[PDB]
Amino acid sequence: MKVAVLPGDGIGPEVTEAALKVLRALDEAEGLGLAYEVFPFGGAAIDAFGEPFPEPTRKGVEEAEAVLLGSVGGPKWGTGSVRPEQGLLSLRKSQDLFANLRPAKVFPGLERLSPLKEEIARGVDVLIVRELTGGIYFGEPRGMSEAEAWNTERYSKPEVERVARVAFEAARKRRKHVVSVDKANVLEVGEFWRKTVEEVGRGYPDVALEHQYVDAMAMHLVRSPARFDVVVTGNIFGDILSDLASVLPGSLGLLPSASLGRGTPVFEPVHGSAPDIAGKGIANPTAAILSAAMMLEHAFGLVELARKVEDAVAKALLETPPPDLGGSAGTEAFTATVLRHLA
Amino acid sequence: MKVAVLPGDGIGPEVTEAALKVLRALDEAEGLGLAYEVFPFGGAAIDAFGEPFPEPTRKGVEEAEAVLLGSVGGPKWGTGSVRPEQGLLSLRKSQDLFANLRPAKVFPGLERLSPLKEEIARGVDVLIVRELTGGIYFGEPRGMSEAEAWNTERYSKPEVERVARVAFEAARKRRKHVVSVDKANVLEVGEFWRKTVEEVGRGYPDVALEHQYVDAMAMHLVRSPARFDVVVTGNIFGDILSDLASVLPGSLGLLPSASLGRGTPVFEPVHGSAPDIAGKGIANPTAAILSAAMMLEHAFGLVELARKVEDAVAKALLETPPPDLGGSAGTEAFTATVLRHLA
Repeated sequence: MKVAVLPGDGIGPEVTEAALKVLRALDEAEGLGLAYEVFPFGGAAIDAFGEPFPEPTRKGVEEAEAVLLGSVGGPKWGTGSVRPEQGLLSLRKSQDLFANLRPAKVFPGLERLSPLKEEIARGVDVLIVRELTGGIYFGEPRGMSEAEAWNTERYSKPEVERVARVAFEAARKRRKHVVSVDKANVLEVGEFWRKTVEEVGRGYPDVALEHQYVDAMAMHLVRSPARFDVVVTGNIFGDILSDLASVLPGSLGLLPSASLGRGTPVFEPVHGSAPDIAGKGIANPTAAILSAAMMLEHAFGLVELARKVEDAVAKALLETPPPDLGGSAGTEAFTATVLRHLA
Repeated sequence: MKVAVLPGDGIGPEVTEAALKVLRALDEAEGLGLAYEVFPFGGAAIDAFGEPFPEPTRKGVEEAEAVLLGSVGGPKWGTGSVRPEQGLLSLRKSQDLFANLRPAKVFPGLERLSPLKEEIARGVDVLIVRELTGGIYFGEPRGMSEAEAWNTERYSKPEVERVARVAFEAARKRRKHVVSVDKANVLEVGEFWRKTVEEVGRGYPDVALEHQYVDAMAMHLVRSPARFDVVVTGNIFGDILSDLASVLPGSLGLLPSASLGRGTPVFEPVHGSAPDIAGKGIANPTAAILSAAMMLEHAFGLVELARKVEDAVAKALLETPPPDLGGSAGTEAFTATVLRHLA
């Protein structure tokens, strides 16, 4: 289990270490053969090397089986050419990560934080898989003039095929149900997407496949989000649907995410670097611990342990809620109870 | 007040008449000079004339100042070339209706029907204005092959200008706040849309204008929908955002809609024809009465009376809820109390 750790800026070092404390505990208990090394990334890298993704780090992520990312960014680098964020872009490109996984889960007992009535928020555990490299965001031709502007939603068979496969594989480890979202009833691209996913699906007889229009899906995620498992769609649709789903739990700080592709996969919390809270303790490590769980599941296929970590933090959230959840548990405090439920 | 009434199929004649009872009551009380004529439309027209939008009806809507539409469709015409729905298409095209208005309002006391927690559902009263004729749905070039498929999101200055103006005019009659939604941070079309609406806005100093990304807007409509008034966006974004907003009240049957443009405006309930309920009474006329209110407001500028009708049905909903709201008030019963609060 060769893991490249990139703590990053602000609260990154603190939350990342909390994840490591959980990973080390599991390693003792199960002998996972964990081997990790921490590398400079983000603003810290700019300040120490001049660039956000220095040579030693690039080589380090390339030699690893997975990447545990902290957080990047800060007002100190809101000026200049070299921005901490280009580091994310370079990391993603260097490994050809083409799929973005964003889970939205309403942990039992925490239905009160959801914008939805508790009856409907209960049981939500959906995973949005978004195509990251193609679509209208990168399509040609594109342009603008005084009189008009245009952008192209384009997709080739291979692009749809690969993202679809990660959705199916992801589904096998969950509740084996996938819903591909398109706009097949009006757009050629939609029809193309649908028929391609229907074809790819033939090789996964153990997983159920359903199709939905993006407009209907927007309604479903608000009326009955609990009925879904894995959702796969294009770049722009995945962007919109990911954000919509992200508000379901009622606290962005609890969200982890992952980017899968041809190279080393990346796991990272969704929240920002929160530099004014750095070093005080208090930072909520939930998202980073949940990213570690995502790593165990997607990078190593250790689904059972990932679920073990998940239940652990679920209990911890009710038991010693972090400040951001109206509680007073500090970073170490919260992690301690997670560890206690991991025994 | 020359109104063309097109009752349509199923429950259309019943709900439409209920709206007429409200309009006639106001006419007596305020002397609006109401003059309406009913024409054949939809399946009834196919059965009586062979087409859903017969000559006498086309001439009738052309001579009128507004159209009150009932409902169209039914299993009897799910076969054949001539479908009741092409009638909607022809109507819309004949009058060059380029903007679709879809309100989502959570009537006080009915927060319990919303999928959202009552604290957040309370006070929702948003109007989505969607561009209907352009965008990716009709953009060129478009196509599909064995290897790829493409569709173009294209917009010319005039298209953005007209839809934007209806949003501003609509806003003046409400809370004078407009939020234009785009994808300006990634797409040329988004940037073009934004700069065009910012320019058009200069001629409406009395209305506040704000801009939002579609992905952020999806979150806002679920986390804090009560903070919006008028929302204007492109075809596809408006489609998605209209449906998302439509689930906010928790009952599609209460929703009215309107299509504005160069010709005679169309007002119609969002719900279907519900043919198995036809003639029994029981049909909820709320959406049709609210369409009549939309007519008063948008076609005749009688904002004060529209609000008067709105408050009337709001009270009626709490007082004698229709069956679809767990009550037992039939069509005539519900209308009677609406009329009583209109005095």
